[PDB]
Amino acid sequence: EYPTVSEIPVGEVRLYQIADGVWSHIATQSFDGAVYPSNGLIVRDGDELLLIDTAWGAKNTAALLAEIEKQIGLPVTRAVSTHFHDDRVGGVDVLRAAGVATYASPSTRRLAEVEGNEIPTHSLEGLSSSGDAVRFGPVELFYPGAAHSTDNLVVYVPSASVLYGGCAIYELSRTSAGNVADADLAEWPTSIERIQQHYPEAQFVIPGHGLPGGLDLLKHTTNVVKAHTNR
Ligand SMILES: C[C@H](CS)C(=O)Nc1cccc(-c2nn[nH]n2)c1
Ligand SMILES: [Zn+2]
Ligand SMILES: [Zn+2]
Repeated sequence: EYPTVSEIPVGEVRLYQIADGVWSHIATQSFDGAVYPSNGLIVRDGDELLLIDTAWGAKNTAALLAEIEKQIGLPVTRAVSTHFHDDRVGGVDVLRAAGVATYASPSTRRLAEVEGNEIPTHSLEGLSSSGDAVRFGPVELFYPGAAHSTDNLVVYVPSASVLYGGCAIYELSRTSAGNVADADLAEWPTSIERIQQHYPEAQFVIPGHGLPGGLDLLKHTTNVVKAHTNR
């Protein structure tokens, strides 16, 4: 079964096989007095692994690398962070120290700088305007426009029809807004339709926090954002 928050002590990471050569990584971390689960992606890139997002902190991210080595045994050589928050860049310094080349859009890297979070080393060019998409090894990176954050990217794995929505996408059982401190509640439903229009063939949809689902997560997320807009 997909691991839930009460099953993962903070400091431990679980790996979950989604398809051949595609895994999600699941960690847990405290935020303002409660502990939450968090998802990331791992994609086989030939003889190497491409990591999508840290495990939300340095200690969790070290546990992630240890779990990858134990269970998969290929090197993580590249990583992309999908937004500037700590569940996506927190641990980038651990990755860099372990030899991982770290990437994020230029908007993400500057927003990370400002918030005092860790900063990916390399900039992803070609994602500066909503609707833009670029190839990055075995994945496509898509900028859907502002949503959970103004700099949020989603990640598509064509080999497997896996759509990684990151924190722009809510899981089914979440019916209220999470951290919207940095969100653009007006644009958000528009960006979701863009995702829907760019990846209608998506088979698995992974939110930034919680249980994977289908393209139904897109509709559901839009409802939650709008419910919260006239609450
Ligand atoms: C740092 C990380 C960036 S998305 C984060 O805020 N995760 C996160 C995840 C799930 C819920 C909440 C939340 N906030 N208020 N009620 N629930 C926050
Ligand atoms: Zn976030
Ligand atoms: Zn998040």
